[PDB]
Amino acid sequence: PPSNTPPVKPGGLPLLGHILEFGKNPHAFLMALRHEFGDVAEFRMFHQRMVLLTGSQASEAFYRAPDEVLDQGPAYRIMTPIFGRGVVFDARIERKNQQLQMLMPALRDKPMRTYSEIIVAEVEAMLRDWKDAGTIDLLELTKELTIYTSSHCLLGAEFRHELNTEFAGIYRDLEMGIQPIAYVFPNLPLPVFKRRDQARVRLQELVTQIMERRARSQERSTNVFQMLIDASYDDGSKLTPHEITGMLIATIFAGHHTSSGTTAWVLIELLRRPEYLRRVRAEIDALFETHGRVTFESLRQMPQLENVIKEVLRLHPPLILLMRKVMKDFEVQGMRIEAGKFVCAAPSVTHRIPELFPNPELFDPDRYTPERAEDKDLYGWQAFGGGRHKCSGNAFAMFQIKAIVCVLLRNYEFELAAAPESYRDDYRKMVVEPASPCLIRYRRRD
Ligand code: HEM
Repeated sequence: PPSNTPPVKPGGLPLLGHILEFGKNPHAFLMALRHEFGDVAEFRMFHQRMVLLTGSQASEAFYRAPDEVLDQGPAYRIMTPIFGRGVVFDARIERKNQQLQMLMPALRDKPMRTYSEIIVAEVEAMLRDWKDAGTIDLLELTKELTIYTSSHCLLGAEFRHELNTEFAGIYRDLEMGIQPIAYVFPNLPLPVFKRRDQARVRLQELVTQIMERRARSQERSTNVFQMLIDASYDDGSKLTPHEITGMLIATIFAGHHTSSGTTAWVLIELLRRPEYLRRVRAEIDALFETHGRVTFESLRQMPQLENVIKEVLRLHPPLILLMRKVMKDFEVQGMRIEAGKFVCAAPSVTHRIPELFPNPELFDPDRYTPERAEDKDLYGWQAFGGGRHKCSGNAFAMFQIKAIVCVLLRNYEFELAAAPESYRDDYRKMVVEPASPCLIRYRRRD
């Protein structure tokens, strides 16, 4: 007599499964799915069967699964042309995991103090252009700021200066090549696709030249690029330009809209909540009488602003569907999920479970005080996912976001240009961010 399996939601369309109801609003869909069917709930995108894993226990089984059980490969087939064949998430488990392990130390610890200064510098620089007052699209601001700081830190000064223009064009041409038909199709050829391919080729060209020029010279800059040059596999072999190029692109895509979206939300949430705006300004102003400048050591200790970021990430996790292929029958909360099926964690859903986050719809940074529960379940809060494939860039992200917010708020008053309740997540975007017309006003402080 066969074994307990997850409940399946009624079918919808025979060609399409539930994808149309899903695509309408993905957060609503997944919220409804869990509400009706619980922690482990099956639906079907097209032919494929997805099982939504929400709550502490189901989340745990997801993040703690071996790579042999849950494969993250097929999430990113859309990206494989951008990243490169046989490059991270297109490589074989062992080679993949070494490449990821090369990134980890490039994004924490030793280079973090340099990264801080670069980020602060870049924001200071952009602010000098600014009029005494005006009206900006906040999401355009944070997207610029994040790509300038990202690229300076991950790629190096060359890409901010000499290769500024060219890289800009390359990035959008790579960006544009993220079409959903690419994921759906094994397919690759189209007009926008050769533009995507030409851009990858040009970037690898530019990476190769810079390896050689840095080597011809003796400059030893601090960026992920440099550290990937200086890295090696366990057998002593080196990364190729193909591999360095893919790994750097993956890192920039990983961090760009995620950061920029989160930064935008931190400002919006503060701007519609004066009590927290006051707490954060107080902290920032205190920093400046304590350090006199934004410093790596000062960024490490900003509890009020950390806690705001954490709560913004609870209520606005920029990645809302983390997908895996099941490669081996595995069992979650006494139900069996067969190989061939897919399985996905849903931050935006699990973050809104009352038993984990009392009064889930309320914005409350004080959830994360030592008195109150933050990590106490390490698979509740999961904006950076979890387990072996937790965000590498989470420390980088936190410093970047803190740095940007300090400098902006220290120098500039802001206010929303539209009704507070009108700023909403656009759940239709591949990386969830605030809805695109997102106007804000500014005025030099004092
Ligand atoms: C600021 C908000 C950020 C959020 C919410 C975020 C969230 C995530 C999540 C949820 C994953 C795991 C996806 C999965 O398990 O399927 C992930 C992976 C990753 N993130 Fe981020 N990220 C952010 C910023 C960044 C930044 C700034 C970088 C790099 C500069 C970065 C680099 C990465 C990398 C390399 C991975 C892959 C980890 C692996 O699979 O081993 N992230 N991120």
